[PDB]
Amino acid sequence: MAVTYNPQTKQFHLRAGKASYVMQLFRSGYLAHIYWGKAVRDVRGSRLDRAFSPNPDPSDRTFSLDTLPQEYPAYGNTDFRSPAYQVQLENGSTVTDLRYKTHRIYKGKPRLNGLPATYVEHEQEAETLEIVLGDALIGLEVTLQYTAYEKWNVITRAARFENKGGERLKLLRALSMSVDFPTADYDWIHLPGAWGRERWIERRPLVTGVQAAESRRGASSHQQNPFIALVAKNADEHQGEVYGFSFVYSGNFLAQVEVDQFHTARVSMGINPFDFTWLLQPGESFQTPEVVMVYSDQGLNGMSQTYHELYRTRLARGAFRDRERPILINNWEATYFDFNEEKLVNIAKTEAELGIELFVLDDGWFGKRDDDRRSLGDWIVNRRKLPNGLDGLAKQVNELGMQFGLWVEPEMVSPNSELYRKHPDWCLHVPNRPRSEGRNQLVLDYSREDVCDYIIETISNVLASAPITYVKWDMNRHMTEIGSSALPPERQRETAHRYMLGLYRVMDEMTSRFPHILFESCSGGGGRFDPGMLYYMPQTWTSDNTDAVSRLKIQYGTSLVYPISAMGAHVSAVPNHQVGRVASLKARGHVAMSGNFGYELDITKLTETEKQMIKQQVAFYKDVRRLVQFGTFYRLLSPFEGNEAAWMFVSADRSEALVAYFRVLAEANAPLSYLRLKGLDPNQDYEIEGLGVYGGDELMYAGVALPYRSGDFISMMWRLKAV
Amino acid sequence: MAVTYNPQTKQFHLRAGKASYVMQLFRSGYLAHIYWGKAVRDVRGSRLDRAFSPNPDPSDRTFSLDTLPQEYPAYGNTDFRSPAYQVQLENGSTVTDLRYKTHRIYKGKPRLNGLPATYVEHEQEAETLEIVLGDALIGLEVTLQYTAYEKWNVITRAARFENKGGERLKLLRALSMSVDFPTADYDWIHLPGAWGRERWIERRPLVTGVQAAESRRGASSHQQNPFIALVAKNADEHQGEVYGFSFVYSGNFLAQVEVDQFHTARVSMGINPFDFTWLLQPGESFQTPEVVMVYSDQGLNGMSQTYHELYRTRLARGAFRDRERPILINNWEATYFDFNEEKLVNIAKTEAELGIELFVLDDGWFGKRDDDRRSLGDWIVNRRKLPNGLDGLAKQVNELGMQFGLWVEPEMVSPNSELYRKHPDWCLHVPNRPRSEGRNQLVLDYSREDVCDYIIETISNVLASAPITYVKWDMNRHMTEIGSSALPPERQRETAHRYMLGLYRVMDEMTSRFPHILFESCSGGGGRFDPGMLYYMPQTWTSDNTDAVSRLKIQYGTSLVYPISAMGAHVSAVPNHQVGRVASLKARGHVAMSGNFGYELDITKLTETEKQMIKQQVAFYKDVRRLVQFGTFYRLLSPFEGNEAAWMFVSADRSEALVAYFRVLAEANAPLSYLRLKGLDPNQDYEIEGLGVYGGDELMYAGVALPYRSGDFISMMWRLKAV
Repeated sequence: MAVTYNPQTKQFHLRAGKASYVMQLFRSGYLAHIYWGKAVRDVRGSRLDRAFSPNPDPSDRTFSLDTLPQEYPAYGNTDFRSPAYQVQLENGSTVTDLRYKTHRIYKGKPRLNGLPATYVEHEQEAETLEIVLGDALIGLEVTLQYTAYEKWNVITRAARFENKGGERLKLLRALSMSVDFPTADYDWIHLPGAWGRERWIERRPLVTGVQAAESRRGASSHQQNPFIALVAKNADEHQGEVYGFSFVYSGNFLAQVEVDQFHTARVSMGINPFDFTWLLQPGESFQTPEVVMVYSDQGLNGMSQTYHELYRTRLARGAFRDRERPILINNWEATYFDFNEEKLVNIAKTEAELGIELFVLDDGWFGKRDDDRRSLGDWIVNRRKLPNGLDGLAKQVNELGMQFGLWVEPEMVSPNSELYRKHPDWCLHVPNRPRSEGRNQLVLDYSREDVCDYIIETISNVLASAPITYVKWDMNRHMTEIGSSALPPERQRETAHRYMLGLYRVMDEMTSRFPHILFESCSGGGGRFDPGMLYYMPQTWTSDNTDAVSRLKIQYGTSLVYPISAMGAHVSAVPNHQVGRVASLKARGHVAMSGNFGYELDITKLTETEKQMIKQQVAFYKDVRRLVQFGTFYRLLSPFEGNEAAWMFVSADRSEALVAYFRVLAEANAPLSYLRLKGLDPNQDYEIEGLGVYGGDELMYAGVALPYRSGDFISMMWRLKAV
Repeated sequence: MAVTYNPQTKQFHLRAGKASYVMQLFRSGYLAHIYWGKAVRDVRGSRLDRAFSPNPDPSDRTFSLDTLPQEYPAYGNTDFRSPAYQVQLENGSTVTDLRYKTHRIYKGKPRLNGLPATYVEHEQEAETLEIVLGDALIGLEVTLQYTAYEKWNVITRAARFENKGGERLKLLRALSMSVDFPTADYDWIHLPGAWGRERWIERRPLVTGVQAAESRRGASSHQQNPFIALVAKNADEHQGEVYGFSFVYSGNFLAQVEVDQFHTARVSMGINPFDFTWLLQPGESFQTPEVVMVYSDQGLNGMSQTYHELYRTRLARGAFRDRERPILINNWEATYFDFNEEKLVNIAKTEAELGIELFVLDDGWFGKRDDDRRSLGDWIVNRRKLPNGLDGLAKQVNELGMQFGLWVEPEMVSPNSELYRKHPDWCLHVPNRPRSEGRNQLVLDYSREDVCDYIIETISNVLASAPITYVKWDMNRHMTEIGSSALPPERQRETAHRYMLGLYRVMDEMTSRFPHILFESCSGGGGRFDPGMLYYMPQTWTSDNTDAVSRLKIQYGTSLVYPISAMGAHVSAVPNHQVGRVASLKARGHVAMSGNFGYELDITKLTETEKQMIKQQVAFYKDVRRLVQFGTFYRLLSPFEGNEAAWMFVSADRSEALVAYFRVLAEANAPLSYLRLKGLDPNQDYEIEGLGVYGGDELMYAGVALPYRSGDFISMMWRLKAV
């Protein structure tokens, strides 16, 4: 929180939790990066003169922008490294020369225009530094925005551009931050994946050159999550230096590390410059989304725990932010599309009898929507299928003791829909080109006000028509032929970002209009599982893959950044679907109860003993839900490192914990296995259900001797309680 | 084959296949190791003078035995490295000083007294060098025996000790060979395991110090197979230098690499010196078992293919050496012990109808043997259970079209047996100590002639009583309290080796007495799967673990040394037993049909569709059996390196092949996979059943695009035939 500027040293010192982030003004208004790491009281701000690194000041051959470590570097006036931003002028030049002009420090944390951002509830929680840079010749101002939190090791960064000149300025690249580390002796971690296998942890040594994760899909994507980290060579889950970079944005991104000839590592992150430009007319401004930067010297768990608390309590919003989330059941595979009102209610009684709390109605309740082909965009209740509308169904579900929820997919329109026939120009498209389809549908142009107003109107008409208290908001394709008939040629490349701004406006309006609704975002599973979406909808469908073994990796990687409260995990029926696997009902429960728990099956196909297990799972999860959704989460064993996965949840006072252990392909006649715990009070004794009493110190330093077992999938869960 | 001695250079050059092995006489009769690698026409035989490496000849300070690379080094007169042998004299000294005396070269390959050994069928196949060493002071002679094969890159080595003096000599250590490599820039491979998981491949860098695999179990063991290899850092299955060391012995062994201060690698192998001594009275001799040394520069497949051909055709013996082996079914789990004659015959008709060729009768046919507790040693047919004896049962099985086989366990005796009550001193034991049991049984003292004669008599009485044409010879525990009441104190530590010599004599007699019997050795699965046993029984039960996934590793590692003809692999019923796994009947067939194929289940529990699959598996294996059991085997993908396993068999003329592919835990929405083949004619075109026609070159250089699939266990097999 404690942000200072020392006029003698011209140094900015941002103290965030137990971390320091230090910058310093250098020569004629350059802004240098000095340090970011464990908190220091002070740090004083060599060899900037290097062969083939040229001199911006002919009178001063002591430095180059090619060697000075910076906060917001440009290319073209002596730095040859990857720039944080680039601007093209009317004369075609791309040379810009920002210098420090002034700064201000204030308590609290500002909102970002049109954008999600971490926030504070009290000014005392953080302090913000704004450093105003300017290129006087062209009238370009860039304000670097920094916030340091008191309680957490969190620095947040963004940049705001403003054209204070009399000419057009075209932003070709506008990243949210850039930081030059003094060495490149780190591994990097990022989170690549695909549909059905999101956010695998990938750790790699750095190369001398560039390495990056990005999305060009108009959505943050299944393929790369907008998160990267630099980690010390020897750092692991429990110890060591880790620097995380998390982009609070749900569209295209670039997350990059470039290592230069002097083995310094430039980390940068922001809206993907690929296929992007932004035109600033005189007087216009551009605000980047923010990047949330976390430091820990307590390994990956230390970093994750920071993100979890920050994101759960100061990014997610609304009535359910700090509330236990309902155990839900999705009633899709009960019917695919095949539905009408008579079934649904008895089904709801069966589900209610098992203790399930929320009944969700899936796709095909609307219009002529009856495969992945039709009526998207026409959001009126198909009053054949539900003649009594949503109201009659919902109210009965409520009188059964369950909440009622609904699926929507408002960003899509079917070529065969009334909306498309009335307004074909309302989809993203480019002149004279075929309109490529994903799952037989097109993308609505949310860069347009009329489109957004129409969606707000139409979805509100549905949501206010029944006592709905949960909505799953799905988006099931990525953008092609990106353009808008409502933008001029010179702004066409703003389409993807304006689309996201439009979606953000729409979601902000929808969640405000319906404060009693828990919204869960979805994009073919976890295709937009990012901090930007979390600001609008406090939980997310983690993956369409609900296979127990597959979920071990998906949940483990997702937890690197995202709080368990946001991480949807459901028990589904087997034969599994994406993969093909058979694991016990017990086992799938064990994996799913390690997330935000729910069900995704046909209850009409269950044996009494199965429903009986489900009744027990539900009762069990209710007992540990506060611990799972709000406790401190520790990863113990990594499925990316072998055949085991293990993790645990610990209460704030360390008096209670829940431990989960998994092993795949356990061999015959195998060595005994052990599990060392973390996060307990070493001087406290704990009762482990079914295993007796152990010292916290015994559990952490010697570990639990795991009951010997062998088989295709071992799954164990234990509750711990201080004696 | 071509073994020469050059009197000018005093160099021995052994040319084996496409390899050279070169030694040279040095100074006053020392024998130096010069080279072992790819064949050279000649190789000429520095810095032997080193600080703290002392001089055996005071008049010659140019060398030390601590630095000279040797063939059969001793400790005590200047070499401080691990010795190949050690002898204690009556005066308590352990210093011995062997020097070269003479040598002889002859065509062919000798038999080894009391021992198995690779052999030749014609003198032209190999040549043998015997180098006679002697310590005149004590009258110790050691003859180093070397054989070089013409056709294969194979050098075999053993040593023969003889006391030509007038005092007692006690051998404390008598390894079969030792070789000093000039560098230690290799990895080593060995084959550790356990019951139910034999012969996992373990590859490790060398340490400066000693690393070794050994057995102290009186049996070669499940825990370490008597095989180690040195491999070039970059060597793999298909290319690179590999040196294999395979011990033709079934008892205790040591296989060791010691790297010294000058980073030379001494590889040695032989009877484990631990708990071993051998007393040589004047005039007595001791022959070590042999070690079979293979070189390849074509990677691990090149080495394995050499061992496979050598061991299948010039180690294994008897009528079935070159014969396709019967598809058998073991009728244990049909009954555990619960049996009598009425069932067995109808069972045999069902099995015969499916095309199965050999009916095997398991444990509990004898005496009072009805759990793992009783009557071992009493080998008379329990004529309650089989009133018509083995003859009536066997003859009916034969008239049904199947051969008849039997299980025996002749090395064990039950405390509750008549043998034990008549001769309790006939077990291995030490005076006044408790007799530890393994599976409620004791080990018979095969170091004793009376014991061995009794076993030969008793087992022969059974085997000649019926038209038996297959015997499984099992041994289900390891030795404790090793001793013999028939040896004096000074020879007690010879018990383990004399036991093995006794077993060898017994097995040699039994297989000669019953030339129409295919004998398969077994020791709780592959607990004595070694070249020593192969010389007596041409196939082996690979592992008690018949789980398909588990067998991928077991079979892959076993194939590193042992021919597929010897590698028993059976389809069993699921729930699997050691592990707990469910894989398709198709899948288990695929893994088992990649070995010497058979069945191990209860046919009375099979569905018609299952028997129908079995009928098809049997027909399929009959079609590819010659290719599997006698074709050239290539490992393609390693289950020790990831989730895939793949291998193939190619006919001698390369016109036919069988390819098998496996993958465990195939993820949803996975990358496409490919398989590149080996061993085909690149200019030939091949039809792959179910995939069309491909060039041999296409198959090997571009590979097969595998049909995309996902699931817990993927299993595929294809027949290839030249168009």
